[PDB]
Amino acid sequence: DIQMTQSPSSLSASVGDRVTITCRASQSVSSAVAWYQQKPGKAPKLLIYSASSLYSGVPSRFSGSRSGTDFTLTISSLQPEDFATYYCQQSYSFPSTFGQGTKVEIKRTVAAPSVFIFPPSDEQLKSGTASVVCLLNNFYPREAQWKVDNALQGNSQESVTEQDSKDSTYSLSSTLTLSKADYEKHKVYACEVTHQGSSPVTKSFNRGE
Amino acid sequence: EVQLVESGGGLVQPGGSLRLSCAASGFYISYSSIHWVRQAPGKGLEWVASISPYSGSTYYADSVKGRFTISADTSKNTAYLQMNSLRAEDTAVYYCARQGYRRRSGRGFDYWGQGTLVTVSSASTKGPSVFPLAPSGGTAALGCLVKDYFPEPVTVSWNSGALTSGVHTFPAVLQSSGLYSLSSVVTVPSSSLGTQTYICNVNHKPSNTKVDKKVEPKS
RNA sequence: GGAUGCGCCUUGAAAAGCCUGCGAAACACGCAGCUGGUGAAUGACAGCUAUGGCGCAUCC
Ligand SMILES: [Mg+2]
Ligand SMILES: [Mg+2]
Repeated sequence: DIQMTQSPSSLSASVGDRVTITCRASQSVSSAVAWYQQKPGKAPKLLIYSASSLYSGVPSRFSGSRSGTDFTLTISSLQPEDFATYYCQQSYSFPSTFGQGTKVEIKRTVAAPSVFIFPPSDEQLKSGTASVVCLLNNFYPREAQWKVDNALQGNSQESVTEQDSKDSTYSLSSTLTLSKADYEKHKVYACEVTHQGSSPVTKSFNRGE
Repeated sequence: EVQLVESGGGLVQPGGSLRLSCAASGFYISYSSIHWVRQAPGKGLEWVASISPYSGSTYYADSVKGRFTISADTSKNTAYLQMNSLRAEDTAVYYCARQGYRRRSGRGFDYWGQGTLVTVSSASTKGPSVFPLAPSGGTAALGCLVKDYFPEPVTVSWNSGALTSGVHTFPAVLQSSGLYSLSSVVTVPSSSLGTQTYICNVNHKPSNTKVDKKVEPKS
């Protein structure tokens, strides 16, 4: 069984940059190595075959190189259309195996999130449950607590979007879940957000409206 | 010109079975190796199985040997993956792929199907409950909460697809309860809250559900 | 599809085995000739033909 260890796992860069991705086979694979590009929700596309040959129709910015058991994919200068996840693959022996991927993201300037808070709808309230949602809109980079009367941390789950195609920012939601009992028992619902943008901003409502 | 169109995905209980199909166009499968590749949600590509031309020799990943069988009906120009005694970790988008012609692309996989989603879970097909996210600088946010549906996927639009700018639909996350939940939001001029109606359209094809929900300021 | 021309490919290595090129071809199956080189078991080839396959151009 042959392993393909791919680095880096992630990378932020800008248009015009040279990007290099490496993949190291644990045993000889004799340049039976291919590289693929995959955008979110889409099938992978072949870029390089036989370690160093350009697949018919992909731009010449893409190149591949082998040094023994070390394989390198190079993009000469990044274009906006080149941000995506890339994968190496060995097909010397069965089973075939893939590298774990490199996510190429676009670098941009820091941007603080705009925060919003939403109370549970009445239709959900009469249902039995009450969920409170906090939105972090159009921020960068990705890194980013609930208080119901200064009670740190029901539990909550967050979801985050991929980089916006237009302005390269992220958005994030955190949804807090309680029973209808515990919803109608404490005064203020506050979402406090901490980011690389100034001082911990907090947003809140109290069920009286 | 060359195309692979997969079908046969869906929801199955652990221990169950499922047959995926891969319909080829623009070439004859008998002259190529056909592969199946897997991508668990948020995870990398994992090779699953392949079948060789002329001999019909088949090959399988360790994770899968003895449970999956790859085959092909040349008269239908279609390859198949029979998946038996399924496990939760078999949940993934399953891709068909053609190994290209040796002289033209070596052993690279030059054409891929669109992918079909297979989810292995005890939970049962359930439509979602869609709840307004009421609004209230000069722009306002509002949205729709899409809770407790199974399995993936659900699609969300706004005003029958007429509202696009500023929309963010977050990826579904699996709550402890074993069902999915996801919010879709949009930012709009607050000045337009009294004069423009905002409805989110939520389609869940697994349950054949289609919902329209108007989002309004609350009194 | 037929006529004409071009480009790439149509393997090297021999008994077996192993490795490599090719045939729509990782396994199984199949792969012409001559010269020179090489082989006290060694891929190590170079040149020129033959045959066929694909592609391009051009005529019907
Ligand atoms: Mg010869
Ligand atoms: Mg020769």
